[PDB]
Amino acid sequence: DVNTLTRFVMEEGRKARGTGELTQLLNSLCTAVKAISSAVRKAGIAHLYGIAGKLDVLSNDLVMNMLKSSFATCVLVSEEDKHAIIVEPEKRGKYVVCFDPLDGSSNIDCLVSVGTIFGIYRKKSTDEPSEKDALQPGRNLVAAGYALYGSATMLVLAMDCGVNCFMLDPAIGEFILVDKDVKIKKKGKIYSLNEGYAKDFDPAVTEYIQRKKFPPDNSAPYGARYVGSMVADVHRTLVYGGIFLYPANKKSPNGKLRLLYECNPMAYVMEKAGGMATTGKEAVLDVIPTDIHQRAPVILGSPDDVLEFLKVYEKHS
Amino acid sequence: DVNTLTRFVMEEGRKARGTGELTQLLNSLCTAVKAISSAVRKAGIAHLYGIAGKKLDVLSNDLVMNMLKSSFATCVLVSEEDKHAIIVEPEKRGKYVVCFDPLDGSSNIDCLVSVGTIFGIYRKKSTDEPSEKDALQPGRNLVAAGYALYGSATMLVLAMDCGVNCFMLDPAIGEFILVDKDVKIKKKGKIYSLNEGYAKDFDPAVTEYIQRKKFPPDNSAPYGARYVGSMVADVHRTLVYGGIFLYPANKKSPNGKLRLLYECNPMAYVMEKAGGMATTGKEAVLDVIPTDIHQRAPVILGSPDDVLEFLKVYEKHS
Amino acid sequence: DVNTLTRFVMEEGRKARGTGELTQLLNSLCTAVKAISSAVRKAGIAHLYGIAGKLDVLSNDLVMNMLKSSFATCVLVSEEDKHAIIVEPEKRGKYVVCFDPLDGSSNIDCLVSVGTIFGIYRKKSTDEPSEKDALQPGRNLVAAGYALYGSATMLVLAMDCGVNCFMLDPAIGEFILVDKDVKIKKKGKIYSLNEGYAKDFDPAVTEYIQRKKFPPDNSAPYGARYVGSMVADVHRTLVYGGIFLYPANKKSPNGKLRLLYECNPMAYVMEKAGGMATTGKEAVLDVIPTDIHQRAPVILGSPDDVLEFLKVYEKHS
Amino acid sequence: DVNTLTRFVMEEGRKARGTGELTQLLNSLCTAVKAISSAVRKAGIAHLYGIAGVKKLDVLSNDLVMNMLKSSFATCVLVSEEDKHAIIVEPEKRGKYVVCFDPLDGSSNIDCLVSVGTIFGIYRKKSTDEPSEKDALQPGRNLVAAGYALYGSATMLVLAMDCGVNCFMLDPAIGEFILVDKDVKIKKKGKIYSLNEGYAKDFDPAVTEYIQRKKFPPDNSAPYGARYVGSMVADVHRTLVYGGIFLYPANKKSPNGKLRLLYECNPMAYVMEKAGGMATTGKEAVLDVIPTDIHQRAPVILGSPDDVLEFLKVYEKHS
Ligand SMILES: O=C(NCCCCCCNC(=O)NS(=O)(=O)c1cccc(Cl)c1)NS(=O)(=O)c1cccc(Cl)c1
Ligand SMILES: O=C(NCCCCCCNC(=O)NS(=O)(=O)c1cccc(Cl)c1)NS(=O)(=O)c1cccc(Cl)c1
Repeated sequence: DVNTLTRFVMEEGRKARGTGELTQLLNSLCTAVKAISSAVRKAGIAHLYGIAGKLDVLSNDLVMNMLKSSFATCVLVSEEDKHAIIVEPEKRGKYVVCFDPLDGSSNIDCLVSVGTIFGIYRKKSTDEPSEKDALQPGRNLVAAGYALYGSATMLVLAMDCGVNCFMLDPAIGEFILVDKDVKIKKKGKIYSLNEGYAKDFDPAVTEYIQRKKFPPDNSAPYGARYVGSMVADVHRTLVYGGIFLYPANKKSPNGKLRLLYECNPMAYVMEKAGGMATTGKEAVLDVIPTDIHQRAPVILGSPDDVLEFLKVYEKHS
Repeated sequence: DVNTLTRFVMEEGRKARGTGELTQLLNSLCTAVKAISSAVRKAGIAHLYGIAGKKLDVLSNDLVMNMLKSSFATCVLVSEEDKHAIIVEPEKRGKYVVCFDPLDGSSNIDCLVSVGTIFGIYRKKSTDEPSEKDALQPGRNLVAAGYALYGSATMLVLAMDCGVNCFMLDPAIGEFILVDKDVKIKKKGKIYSLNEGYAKDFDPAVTEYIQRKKFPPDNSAPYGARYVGSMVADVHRTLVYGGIFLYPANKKSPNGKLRLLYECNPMAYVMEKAGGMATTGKEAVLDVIPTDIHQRAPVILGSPDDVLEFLKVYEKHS
Repeated sequence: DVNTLTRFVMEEGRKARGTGELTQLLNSLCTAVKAISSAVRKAGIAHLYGIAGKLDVLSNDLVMNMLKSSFATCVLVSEEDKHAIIVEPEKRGKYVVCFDPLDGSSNIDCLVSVGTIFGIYRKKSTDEPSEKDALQPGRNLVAAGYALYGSATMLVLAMDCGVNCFMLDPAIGEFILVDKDVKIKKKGKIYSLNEGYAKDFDPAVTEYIQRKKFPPDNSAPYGARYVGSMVADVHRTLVYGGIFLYPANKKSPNGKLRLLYECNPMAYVMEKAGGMATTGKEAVLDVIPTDIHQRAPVILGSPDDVLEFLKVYEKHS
Repeated sequence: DVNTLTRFVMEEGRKARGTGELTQLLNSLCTAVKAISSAVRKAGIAHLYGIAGVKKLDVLSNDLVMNMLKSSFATCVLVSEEDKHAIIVEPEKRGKYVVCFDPLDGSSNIDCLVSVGTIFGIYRKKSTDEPSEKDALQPGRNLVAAGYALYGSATMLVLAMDCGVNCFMLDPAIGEFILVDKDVKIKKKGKIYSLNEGYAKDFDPAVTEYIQRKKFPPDNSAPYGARYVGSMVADVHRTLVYGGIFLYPANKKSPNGKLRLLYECNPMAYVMEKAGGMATTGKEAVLDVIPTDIHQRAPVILGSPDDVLEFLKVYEKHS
């Protein structure tokens, strides 16, 4: 049977005998993603260039507005907003959403792949909503994922039931379930990080990357890929296996990527897909944040690859 | 004034007082590229998954082949997808030779990586009956070349004698909009792009040059690295931001990995028209004389200062 | 606040504290309509004409398949199928759907507006489902409406809460609520019927048409519009007011339009918008059908206009 | 072999060995029409309704056609339904063609999603004088090309030139007009008649009698069916495909009809005649009226020749 995102979420909600509030949220997000995809593909650009006589801000506006108007959210954290957004009372629901509306867009001039990342939490306390309701560890995630605006548009949705991949059919604006309950390879053959900053690498990073290019044994060296857009790199890691690194070093002891709307949703997708995601010192999903915009180093991907990195990492402890 | 692909090519053609034959070819290519873009974005995929109860690389080849054949402007067609050159049937024969990779990078499209179309256009040089040899011309002879990038958006980069022009596809109306005119690459970039996974097979010149980017001898800032692994995306980034792109030979590919006829030459021609460079290490890509339509070439291309810096390291190693 | 079809139906379902089975039906139907619209607009026509080297059947297949896979239906009545389709037990739900997948398509060669018409009944008994479960009067409808594929694509959905009109935004494949709680004008200035059958008209129809061209009260004559596609004519009637007539003639002594999947849903929509729909002798919605494909004469539209027809009809006994 | 509007126009131009200036015109027009179609289909309407936190379609359509034609470098004088005066193209953009167009005919009723369309007529500038309104005051006989885009269940561009009438279907997936009907000809006789019968009390006596013959045929033939969309492009296009007759005739209250000669009547008459049909005012061929005002009206009766002939015979019967 053909299965859409709308039908999938609705069928999971009836299975779980829920009220439908999470389904209203995910439906709203899905609508926002189709609008971002349409703008990312430059629909209407002819009207900008005079046929009849910013993108990350629009994406933020689409996500913020679809989420607020879903009546399912109370606190919204965006990479684009300095403070947490508090949903007005008449629209308040029980969920906290952290999102990067258009991750990687700083390089969209080269039409590089871009994406939207989101993580959904349940509001934990009965207190008035505030920034603190978004300061939960990734362990508490209800749902997380990303939309990849790549050669095609794909939404990856991770929940307790696993990870599911929905392809956007632009002809009809429907997300078609094309990969059910996806699992990452136990071990990959690709590593992904920016080697241009090699001189600032932690010694453990230097050694682990050196083993990937010059394996001690007779196995094939890994291939290298680094798109520079986290959603693109993580998705390839999910599909092909391997390891993605943005680790800590002395000049950036906390990594560079952000915990709430980059690392945690990707770590959560990875763990639901049978992968791993660590900072080097602990699982990403176990970091308890103190700032909505705090940074986290992240090493994620195939479990065997991530375990091997941690082995090199403790060696240098 | 708004400018489209269809308007731009027609206006260059009237300037040159041509017959319109190259415009008919380029229109056909443009139409095929919009069909490929539409398919690459998975329009109609719901019907594939049973909403009512051909691999993409094969479809893309078919779109280019058929639009080019029926354009009446071509006589010989070389595609990455076909072992032998395609000879256009007599009644449809025109004067141009086209080498193209219909869906470059498609082997990894499962991860939705950017993919692209690359093309190079030659005038058939000899009066012999059309054959594979008509496509064995050095890149210096190119009439026009470029690529379509199916990335976050779909962009056609078209290079001719008049320079490099970038057209953005407006999906809402199926029109290519001129968005960057007479494009020029930076004299020097800050990004280097290659698969460092083959570091154990790198020739000493490549090894030293990469060492200079991460550990600059002059205590300037190291370059950033990017590598999509899809040639059109990496070359286009190099064009837009500057820098250097390397795909040198390795043990698995002693004559390089990339193809001369429908990957290296068109990108080399786009780069040289954009004030960039493209070398194999020993000579300009555009100066290689091909002997086999599918032959491979090592390629280093991008900002002139960076490529010259590589060549100086290359000369240091004899 | 922006509102979609999916958001609207879901929030009405939560208001009613229903199981969600009707929402899955409408979601399925909405997906079918976007697919028909894209096909009606000739998306992909280039591939038919050889770029790389029946429409009424497709529409039926899309509706049949989306309704079956919603798990909400048990009996399906279509203009394209002689007998009712009985949903197989594993996909069986509680709703009975009568639909015209592509009304007006016999003249689609001239690109006339076409549409999809649907009526939704709840199955009443615990007997095994059969054709007779579709033999209910229009009074029993739970929901009804139509999709109009005209200059743009619009879904008009009628339920107990009223009529709501959603415009399809093709850029994102979303139905946007653009007209809430629609009500038809008390009286219009347009009458709509095939005057080519004037030689076969009942005397009351003959007199009523004379009144539109030669008004007894010295008011301005009505204009005439007749697209020949029922969804196009009825929707104009809804938007501008007036009256639409398909009365009996010699080739169609019981009228031509079908009661179950043309007359009843339009009659239900009109009554929910404050209009009327009659056969001349009784309300359309009160006819008890004995055949899934049986015909009905139908006069519908603005109440004052239809009441004026009933006045002329009553004059002729 | 698949054929698009872009290939078809380029192939006819090379045959005719033209400079390509008309091809640039038609290409610009085609681009304007795809933008109109996209807007008419309500692409982006979600942004009007607040999805992220604005001219009528007839104003935008006029803006699209004007700008694409101006910037084609192929036009000098432009006549639009939306402008009282003709537009004189600035010198640096000036070409040799005069275009009369209705940017979105039928749009006053677009609230009900009725079919709408764009109609155009293209002339060569005749005189060596500085371009002015006078250059659009040519009879329909002088048309180089004419046609319409129908935004109906699908979008179709009907392009008529000396070589005949060709129908191109718009494929939205790729924004290409695909040639689907070559060198189309209308039926010799149809079975549909098309006019607003609500104004019957104002009908000319010939119109009353001819419509009476369609509903009550004297010779025991079948009565005609009636269709009236109220949007001219839809009614004419149905007339072209199915045959029959379309009437917007003169009456006592409107001695010149209601439709406009320059950008509505002439192009439909030109399409009809290239398709082997007819179009008359009752008194002469539409294409033979010599206009004196760019916005002047003309009565039009068009469609299958036999149906039009039967109309003219009844019209002549009434002196
Ligand atoms: O629609 C109806 N009711 C609203 C839907 C109720 C819940 C159904 C599904 N549950 C759910 O989604 N739960 S959850 O928490 O979001 C969740 C939980 C876990 C994972 C996920 Cl992914 C989501 N009723 S009705 O009869 O159809 C009706 C009645 C009148 C008018 C209409 Cl128009 C329709
Ligand atoms: O169309 C017409 N003629 C055909 C077009 C002539 C070519 C004009 C432009 N030349 C050109 O593009 N040359 S080139 O070699 O391809 C070249 C050269 C250099 C760079 C590039 Cl990019 C391309 N005539 S017409 O009056 O419009 C006409 C007449 C009858 C019916 C119609 Cl429908 C239209």
